[PDB]
Amino acid sequence: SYDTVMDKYWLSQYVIARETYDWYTLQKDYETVGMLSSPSEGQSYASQFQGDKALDKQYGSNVRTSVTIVSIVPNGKGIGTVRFAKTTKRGDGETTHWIATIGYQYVNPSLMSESARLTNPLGFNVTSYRVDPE
Amino acid sequence: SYDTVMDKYWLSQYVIARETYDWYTLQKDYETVGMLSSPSEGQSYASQFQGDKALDKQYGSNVRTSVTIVSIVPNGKGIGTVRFAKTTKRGDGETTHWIATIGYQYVNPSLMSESARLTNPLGFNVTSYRVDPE
Repeated sequence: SYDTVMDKYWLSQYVIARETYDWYTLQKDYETVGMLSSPSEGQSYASQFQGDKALDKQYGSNVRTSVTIVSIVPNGKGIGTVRFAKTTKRGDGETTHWIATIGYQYVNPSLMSESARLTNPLGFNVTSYRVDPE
Repeated sequence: SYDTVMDKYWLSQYVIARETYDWYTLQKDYETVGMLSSPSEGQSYASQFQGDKALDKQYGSNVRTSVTIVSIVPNGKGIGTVRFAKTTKRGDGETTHWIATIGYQYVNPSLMSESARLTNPLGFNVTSYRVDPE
């Protein structure tokens, strides 16, 4: 269905933004994840760029981790599975495989601003995020 | 309508990708514009990163131009008007205002790959692009 393609699109945008580490894309991705998730998930995600051992502090412009969406399975019940590959470099770097289990819902778009709808037109909102090894 | 919000989203993604100059976002934006437009518009856009006087050659990591979508007016007849502000820095830099008139259509999504649909789920395709001063 039409809805299924649309879910895969948002699930993909979400994973790519959350799983990517790139100094020059950092604030935009951090902001994408922020607008795309509930407060509870937002803080949880934010925790890694918080404190002193923050990733940006550690890595800076030296490390880069690119994401490759391999497959996405929406389940039509608010849960989505996303298989993807992570590639980290400072050579070919190290490529690792993972599965993100995502809890998501669409929140009434008419309750946001028009400008906010320019980035999240359908009110896509992530309620829970889980990443596991293969 | 639902369709109107969806058009504004793609029009916004398009302008932001086409009007932005950022060395570390260059290839991704160049690729976004590419998948989002017809061959004729794609080449036309590509012409500025082509040749020897190419922007990336000139600017490199020194210049940066950020985009601010101010308003978008879809017309329900394949044309969209996008007012936006351009901000260029190397200070506060120089901010200039513009209007992009966009010709666009949605092309049958079922004729693309699943992976291609992860970035252009509805087959949004730009047929003509025009930018004018205020």
